[PDB]
Amino acid sequence: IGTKIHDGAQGKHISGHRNYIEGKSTLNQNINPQELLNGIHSGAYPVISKGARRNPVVDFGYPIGSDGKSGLSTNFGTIHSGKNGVHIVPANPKTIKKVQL
Amino acid sequence: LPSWLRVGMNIAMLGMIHSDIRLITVDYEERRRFLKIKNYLSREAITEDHEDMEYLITELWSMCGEYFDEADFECIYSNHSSMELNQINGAVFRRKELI
Repeated sequence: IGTKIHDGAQGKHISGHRNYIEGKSTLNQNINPQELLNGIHSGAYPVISKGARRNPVVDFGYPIGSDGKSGLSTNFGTIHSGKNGVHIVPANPKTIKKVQL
Repeated sequence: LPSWLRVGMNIAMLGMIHSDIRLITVDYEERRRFLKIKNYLSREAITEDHEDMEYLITELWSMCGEYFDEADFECIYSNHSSMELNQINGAVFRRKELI
């Protein structure tokens, strides 16, 4: 997991951001993605799972955004680390809560 | 194709379709819970194509990961006829091309 938010990638998921794409899953307006990321490294927010492409999934324990397909609030984020930095995508809670045997 | 996958791809493809994409297909392996995404281009692949596909899979899994655990992708330079690309299974995006 990287240490710096890539603002251009993260902004796709922030309403009103210059990079925002309407329809995508969105972080809540009061959510600072760099503070969330700093909290992953400080141990405040645990990595609980991995998704496709080995992306960590973090349980922040309180609402961080909403899913674009379900419209539902979520406490979970998928962590995408690339060469230009990190962005957090709100994850459908069913992605975490519907667990295969 | 299952409806969840057409929904997820519809949203994830917002903002990443450019004029050199001819066709995007998805192959869903339900027992393996695996997705294969193929991006057929009218030019050789570039690194930005691979970045865009990684972004797309992150979004798609964040929305639809209850249905799949892993995914792979391929970016393919295709000069095959419009008729041929029109008939490939699993299309979630297909450019208008003259027949």
